[PDB]
Amino acid sequence: MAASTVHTSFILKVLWLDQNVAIAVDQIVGKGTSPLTSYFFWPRADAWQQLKDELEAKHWIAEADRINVLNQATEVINFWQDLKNQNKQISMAEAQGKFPEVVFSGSNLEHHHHHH
Repeated sequence: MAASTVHTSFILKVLWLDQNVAIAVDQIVGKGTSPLTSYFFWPRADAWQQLKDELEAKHWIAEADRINVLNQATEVINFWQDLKNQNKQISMAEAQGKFPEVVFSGSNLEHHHHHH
């Protein structure tokens, strides 16, 4: 069969908390997306480190891809840290204006029980 090479791109998600923030990446599959990594809660846990660690463990990820999502993830973390010190009290929408490709979410439902 004449099979072509597809690029499984990766999308960054950010769960925004009151005094915390979590990050989680998905893989773009032929029929949509699939949860690649779970929400790592920064700064309580080493979010960025565990995120890249997952990407380094998943050896089917390319350098360009992992570095890209790590760059924007770093910007989200620096953005958050910037807010925590200045108490800017900005809105979720204002963060969306900064990160157009990043999917933000809220802790409305249970993410403590591992089903994602």
